[PDB]
Amino acid sequence: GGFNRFEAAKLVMQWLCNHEDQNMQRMAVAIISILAAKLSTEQTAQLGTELFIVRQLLQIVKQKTNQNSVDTTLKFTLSALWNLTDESPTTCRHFIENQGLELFMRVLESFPTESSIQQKVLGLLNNIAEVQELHSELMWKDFIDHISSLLHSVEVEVSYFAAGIIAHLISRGEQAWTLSRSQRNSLLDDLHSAILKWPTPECEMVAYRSFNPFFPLLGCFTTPGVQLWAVWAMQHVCSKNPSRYCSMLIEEGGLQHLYNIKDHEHTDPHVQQIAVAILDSLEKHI
Amino acid sequence: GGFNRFEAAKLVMQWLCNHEDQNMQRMAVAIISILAAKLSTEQTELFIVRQLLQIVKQKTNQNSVDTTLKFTLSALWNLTDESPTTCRHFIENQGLELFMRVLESFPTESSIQQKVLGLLNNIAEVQELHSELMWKDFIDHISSLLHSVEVEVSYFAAGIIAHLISRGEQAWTLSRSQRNSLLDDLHSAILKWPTPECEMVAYRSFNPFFPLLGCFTTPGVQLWAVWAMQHVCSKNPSRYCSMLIEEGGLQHLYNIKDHEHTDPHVQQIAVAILDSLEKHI
Repeated sequence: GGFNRFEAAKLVMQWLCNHEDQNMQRMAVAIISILAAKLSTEQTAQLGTELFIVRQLLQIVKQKTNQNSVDTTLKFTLSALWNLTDESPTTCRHFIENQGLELFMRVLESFPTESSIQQKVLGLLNNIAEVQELHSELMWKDFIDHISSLLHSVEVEVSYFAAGIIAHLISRGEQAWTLSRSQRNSLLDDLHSAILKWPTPECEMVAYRSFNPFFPLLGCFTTPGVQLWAVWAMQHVCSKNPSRYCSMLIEEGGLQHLYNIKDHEHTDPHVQQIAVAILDSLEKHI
Repeated sequence: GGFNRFEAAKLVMQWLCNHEDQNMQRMAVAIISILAAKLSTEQTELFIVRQLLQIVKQKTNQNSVDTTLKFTLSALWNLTDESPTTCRHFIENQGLELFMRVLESFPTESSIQQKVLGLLNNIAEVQELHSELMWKDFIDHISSLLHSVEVEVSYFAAGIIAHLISRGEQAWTLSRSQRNSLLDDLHSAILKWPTPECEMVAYRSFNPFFPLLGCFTTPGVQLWAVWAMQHVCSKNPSRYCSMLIEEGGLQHLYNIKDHEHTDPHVQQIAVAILDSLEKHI
């Protein structure tokens, strides 16, 4: 026997990241980014665990945050972290276990004017928010206050992700809300208010591999804010790229969840309007 | 969720190809040339091709023959290998005009000319882009490069001419008199070539050569194809002899050897390859 199939890649990766020549660090981040973007969600989870890529990227985020840099390396480091945590609870837990949450609050606090950095940070945290085992770790009052403030950002590609975090946290019910119930109730109201003011974004703000994490949100009839965010999200990606997303919605079972909303008697009007809109475009997908 | 993976990949490539740090740009373009050569073909990137063409343009505007330009031309050369779609994308983005401008700017840089002609040899292989190569200035420039005393330059100019001539006389829409001169010059020029010191090229497949092998009425075309087979078979026998055989090269070469009125120089080289393929026991 000898050491495992991944140790060579692991020690080259580390040599690149810690090199005096900053071009080697740019190399590693470019490599990680392109593999995060071409490989499948299970290869990236495998490789992410074996090379400890979450820990490696988080230490570049820290260095960049200490230097108050905001360069292209930091942007691709964060978008890699975002893409690796996509549909990957094991990667989301590596982030939490490496002080990712404290570090990302540092990032949001140090760069409050850099909306594309905030987008990448809140998109990652939106993925943590989808993992129920990780819900305890996000109930940190400083974090809820900060993202409750980002919820009212005028940039939709920032507030969209703040709203996603809030929507998932509220959707687990008071049983799991460890702060005051009044803040959760008022967050729920702000969630619903904020979403109704959103312009149609010009670009796609986000890409999804699966609609699964949205389906528990669609059944939350006693928290319309949570439902509204889910159906607004679906409406946004489906309307912007129906080839990829409409077929994905149907195949994963979206139709029962949408008809359940339409048919449900007492339904928030805004939730109902967007649901039937999604249903009717899905219907022309004959 | 995450960011659009296709757009992330392009943004990374844009960041490294166009980077202000020139050591980083040179590295990126070096890595892209290696990966294009080692990955499998097609499954297309046309975005990289536009980025690389931009760098060629800049290096021509600044009139600098440097390693970055050579790596960049190597990258395009390797991206067009057996990739008709990438070739077409090259044509559609003014590539023929930009390369003419490189040939005219660096008429003494053989390193540059080889990489340029290597890529154009790849377009010449694509029957559907043939009419894109019937350009008088272009055929005029490479027809004189056919006679360069550097075989790593003339070898690829010969290949362009061989493929274009192979398509027959109706397909040739420039002056028929030139085509006729080119026919004789192709055969005459090849007989003068010394043995190259190094491998000039790598091939994933012999398939583009097989049509040339049956051009008995245009023996310069056949002579280019067999001289090329002989060259890579002799330098890299472990790769090319086995590839020739497995793709049916003994049949194509015996058809030449057993053809009655074969140009003697074509016959000479076909039997050498045939013998060398067979000592490859």
